Amino acid sequence: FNILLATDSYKVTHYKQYPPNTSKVYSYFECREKKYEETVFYGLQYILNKYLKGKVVTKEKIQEAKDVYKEHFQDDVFNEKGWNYILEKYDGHLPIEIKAVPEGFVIPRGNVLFTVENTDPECYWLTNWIETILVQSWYPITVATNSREQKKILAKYLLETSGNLDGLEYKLHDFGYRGVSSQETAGIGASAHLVNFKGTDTVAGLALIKKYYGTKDPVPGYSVPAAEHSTITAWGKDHEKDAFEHIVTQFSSVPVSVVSDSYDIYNACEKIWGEDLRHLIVSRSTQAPLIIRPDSGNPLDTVLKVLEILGKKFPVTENSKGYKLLPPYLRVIQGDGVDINTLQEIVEGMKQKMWSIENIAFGSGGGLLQKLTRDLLNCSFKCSYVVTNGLGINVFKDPVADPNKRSKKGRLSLHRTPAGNFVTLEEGKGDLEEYGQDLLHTVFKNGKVTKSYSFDEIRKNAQLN
Amino acid sequence: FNILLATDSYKVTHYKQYPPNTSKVYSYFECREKVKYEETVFYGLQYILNKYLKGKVVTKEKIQEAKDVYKEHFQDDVFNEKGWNYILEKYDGHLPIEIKAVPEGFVIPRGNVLFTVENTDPECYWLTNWIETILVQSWYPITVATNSREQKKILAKYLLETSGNLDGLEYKLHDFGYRGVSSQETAGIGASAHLVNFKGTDTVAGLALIKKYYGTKDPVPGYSVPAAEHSTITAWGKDHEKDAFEHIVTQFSSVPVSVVSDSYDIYNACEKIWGEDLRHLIVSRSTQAPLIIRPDSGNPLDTVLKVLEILGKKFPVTENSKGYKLLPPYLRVIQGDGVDINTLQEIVEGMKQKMWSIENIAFGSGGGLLQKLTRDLLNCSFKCSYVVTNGLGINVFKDPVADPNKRSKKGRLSLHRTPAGNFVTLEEGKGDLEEYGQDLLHTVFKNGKVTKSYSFDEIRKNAQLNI
Ligand SMILES: C[C@@H]1CC(=O)N(C2CCOCC2)N=C1c1ccc(NC(=O)N2Cc3ccncc3C2)cc1
Ligand SMILES: C[C@@H]1CC(=O)N(C2CCOCC2)N=C1c1ccc(NC(=O)N2Cc3ccncc3C2)cc1
Repeated sequence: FNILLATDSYKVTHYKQYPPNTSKVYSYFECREKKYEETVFYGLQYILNKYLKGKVVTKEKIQEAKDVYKEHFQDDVFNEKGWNYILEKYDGHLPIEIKAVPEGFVIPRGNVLFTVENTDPECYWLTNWIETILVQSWYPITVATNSREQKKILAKYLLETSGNLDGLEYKLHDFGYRGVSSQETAGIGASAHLVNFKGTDTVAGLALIKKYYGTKDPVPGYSVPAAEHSTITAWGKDHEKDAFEHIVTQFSSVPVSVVSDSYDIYNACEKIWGEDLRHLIVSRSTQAPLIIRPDSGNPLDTVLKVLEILGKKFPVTENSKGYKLLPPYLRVIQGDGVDINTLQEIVEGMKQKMWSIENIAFGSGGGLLQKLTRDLLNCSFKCSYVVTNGLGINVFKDPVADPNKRSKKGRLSLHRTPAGNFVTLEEGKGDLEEYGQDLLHTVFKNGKVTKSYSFDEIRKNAQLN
Repeated sequence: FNILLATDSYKVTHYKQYPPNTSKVYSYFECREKVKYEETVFYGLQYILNKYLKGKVVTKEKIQEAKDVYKEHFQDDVFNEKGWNYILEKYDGHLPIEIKAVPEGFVIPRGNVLFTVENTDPECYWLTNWIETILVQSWYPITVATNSREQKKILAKYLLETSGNLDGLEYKLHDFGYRGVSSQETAGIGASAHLVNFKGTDTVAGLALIKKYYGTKDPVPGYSVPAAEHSTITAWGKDHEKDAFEHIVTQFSSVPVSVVSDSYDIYNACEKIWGEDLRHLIVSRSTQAPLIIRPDSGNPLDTVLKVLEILGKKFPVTENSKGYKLLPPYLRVIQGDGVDINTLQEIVEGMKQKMWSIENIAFGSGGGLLQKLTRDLLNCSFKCSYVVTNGLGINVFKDPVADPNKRSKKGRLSLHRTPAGNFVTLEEGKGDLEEYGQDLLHTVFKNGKVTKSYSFDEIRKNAQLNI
């Protein structure tokens, strides 16, 4: 990895475009305000450690970048001297100071989340060089936020239909490993989901958390044995029952998920699970349920019909809230077509049919880790303050046709209001001590990580009310 | 990187689930059949084969790590240590797998086999689908390359209709997506996939990926020019926008320069700053070094049309041989906000209805080009179609009652040209009848070795448009 090659091309040319005698460029990140009213701040620590800290500039990395940019631009516009300055003066450590809200913090839209500034006047150009790498923090923020919004929906309907939150942290399982754009993305996104839940198939998330954050537990997320279409269909179309019997017998004393829609989900539920193999299901322990997995058709209609079938083949109870509950050896997971909208539709449709949310879990792949963009929370990095000829000026954009893109002015700070909410003060007004101390902390300075959070602290910060 | 930790957790348990006495699992990848996206660019497998699958990928230390992690993750011992140990001792940790694939850059209709995977040692029946997770990530380069090519087709059609040729087509869609993707690795992969179709990119990560895994005869596969951002304009102060514009076009007076012009008022900047105060610095520029005015907010169509209306009243407009208006060659526009395949179509159609040549415009696309895409868009999918159990081959498949679109193919597969020059996927080993020409799938990986490679230049040639 070469930080000289990890920016937008046009930023290679920005050192020639700032006003003459600019000593300071100060920039900030927010989730701009215009429904996702509050964001989980997560993922900066990964970027600081993997890409920004320590000796990130070498002679060899400068020469590589020079040679690439000469061909890319068909011109010699690369700031070799500026990068050489960093190498010679700071042994290739970035003269940058980053301040940030603590990881796992849940902050309303339109607040400063981190600030960046150069600590050496020669390095005014470096603040926005690193915009591109720091702005990728959009992805872990957005995955963590959207996963937390789904947790709130599951909390609401579980509480209403059961009277408690038992099992909440296992109700949304990450299926997204194959559905993301890269190995690196898999680890980052899986880690962000694990801020809110404990259930994952995206193995890449475990090593990221252990290396960059840390937990008291041996692992931050868990799984159970489960079938796929290849392990049922390999038995032959006339042997689906044989495949089911073998799998639940092999995994007789742990939970096991069995995809049941290879040929006919309703037949598999009513006749195979509900008659032919029923004797192998009703004998299982509460710690080792069969989890029936549909994987096709309209997600709500399919869940409701699977539950109607099982309720007629298995002994159903009525819990203390008046909702129907399968026996504890039998559960359903809907792992197809699940995103925040269909999850809401399913739990609402289950509640209207008097089915406890105790009965159901969700798996989500592309919905959870891939079908998300930087536009969803308007994640954005902007210059708000410069010093030119020794005078500080408040800088901002304010496009005539889009007031939502107006950016904040001057030196920023994050404060508690007298009612306990968050406010971002602009124009250096934090320095009036009318709202108490800045809630941002220095997390990076001059090539060193100066403040960090365990994954356990982050989960506690990200908790639901 | 540890291939034993690079699968879906549940695949760790599949070796206990297949039928006993299974010697072979054969699986295939397609972009299942139902902007229709009728044809896909096959691109990106060679990256995965070289970075993750080839050579000694199993060691004692990787087996023990995986065992230790899975013990805690499952709260249970279920990991196939014996099976992984077998690969280490028998093959020096090289995967006993054969992958056959259509050549990279090939443009194939939906619902065709694009690659197959099978074990070459009967002990390793479980390994075929272990690597499903890593191989199915090929959805991303296929989908970026396909969606970028579908945008090239729209640009080609409107450029040809409004100008009578395709000059500059390979620079009309610029990759702005480095900050808008989910990781560094994704930036390189996605940027490389766009460069199959175009030559302009700011996503620098794409260049090193292509040089290391594919290679070009050119020194670099993609190019850029100087451009402003809001920080380099707004740093001058709100009353000095004109001073920022003047300094930037003067610094970059002999190359193309893109200047974001919407910091405060895009329409004032076009009419009064570029169109009056700094007009003398624009009309003096060479055809090889235009000013490129960049709006970046508002309704993308409305803003492009109004910018062109303003510039056409301040600068000498010609009418080309097709009857479309054309700015002078020292002045162009780039719309780089809110661009995806739908808004690109809307803008060029709106420009054509207002009699503006597509020669006047270029597009930048970030999240639309590299991020706002899922594995669902082309139904990219890997499925088992053939097993051997007690020495007898059986054709296998799924066919869910409530969704016929998820039916999978049966048996040993091959891809052929039809007598009319289309493509057909033969099932149930019927390729062996040789009623069609040669199978188009070639062995690209066997027993830990990459057996066939494509240059980036071959890939671009295979992915060309018809015209
Ligand atoms: C959601 C239920 C409920 C539940 O409480 N658990 C916990 C998980 C922690 O250990 C004790 C049981 N696991 C569950 C569960 C876990 C994994 C699976 N896996 C699953 O169906 N698949 C893995 C996977 C990955 C990618 N595509 C499809 C699938 C199918 C299914 C149910
Ligand atoms: C599309 C026009 C037309 C065109 O023919 N070119 C080619 C490119 C190859 O070299 C000669 C000129 N470049 C163009 C161009 C290149 C880069 C830019 N860059 C740009 O506006 N920005 C880079 C970038 C990245 C991330 N977010 C925003 C921006 C803004 C704009 C126009």
